[PDB]
Amino acid sequence: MSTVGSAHNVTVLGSGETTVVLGHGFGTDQSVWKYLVPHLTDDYRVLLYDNMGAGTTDPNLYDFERYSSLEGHSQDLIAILEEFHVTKCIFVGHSLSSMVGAVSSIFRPDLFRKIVMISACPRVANADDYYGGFEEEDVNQLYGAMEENFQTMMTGYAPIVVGGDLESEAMQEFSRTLFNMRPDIALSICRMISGYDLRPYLGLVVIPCHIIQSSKDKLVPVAVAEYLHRNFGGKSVVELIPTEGHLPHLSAPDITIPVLIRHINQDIADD
Ligand SMILES: [Cl-]
Ligand SMILES: [Mg+2]
Repeated sequence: MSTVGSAHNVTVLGSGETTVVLGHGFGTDQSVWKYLVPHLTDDYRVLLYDNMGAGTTDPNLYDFERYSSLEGHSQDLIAILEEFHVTKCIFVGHSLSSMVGAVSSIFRPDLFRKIVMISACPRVANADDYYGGFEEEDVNQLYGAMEENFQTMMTGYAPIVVGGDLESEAMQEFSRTLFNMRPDIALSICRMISGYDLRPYLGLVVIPCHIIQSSKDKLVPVAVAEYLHRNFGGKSVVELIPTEGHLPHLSAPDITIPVLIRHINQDIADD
């Protein structure tokens, strides 16, 4: 029945007095969490949702101006949480959604208890005393090339995301979900992503943040995780996954899922 629920393909699993909210990153959808879910449903109510613009969502619902800013997705998340009666959730966000949840937690502290983030990135391009892994003008040229030849850029983007070797599970699956997006919509999201800068707002994120990422993510260098750990306003903790790629929860579940389970269940002590 819910308009908001069907628009983001919301799925509710398990049961419990605490709700775990699962968000996904660019190029994929809530199916990226298939390895984590069966380990949560016994102890938690689990809510999954798709970002607006994902290949699984209605392209007519993608407001290009409203989603030109990160705050537009934040409004969506808050609406989803309200619609399904979610308070003080454990938000587990992958990449983009993690920053969406971070911003949302500032607007609505009541909806969030803490955040577990995977491959989080407050800013893509490098700046002074901030290392994002990419020079700003290089990012701009890569975006421009993505406009001219979308197919070939997206074709090369998939191995970069999945990382390391090789033709694998995550490779074919991420490539599948990546090409289910409408080209102009995917271009819009990348423009927004490469455009935002959460660095001045990091001190305002005051709820506990669990910072998780792979030791070899081409999109997110280790320095980014260490930057978040230092600039977050409240409690924070960092754990690196000894693997390659941007989607460790899909590419290497055997070593990633146990880490996610721990940080979901464990609370950072005071000080
Ligand atoms: Cl992303
Ligand atoms: Mg739907």
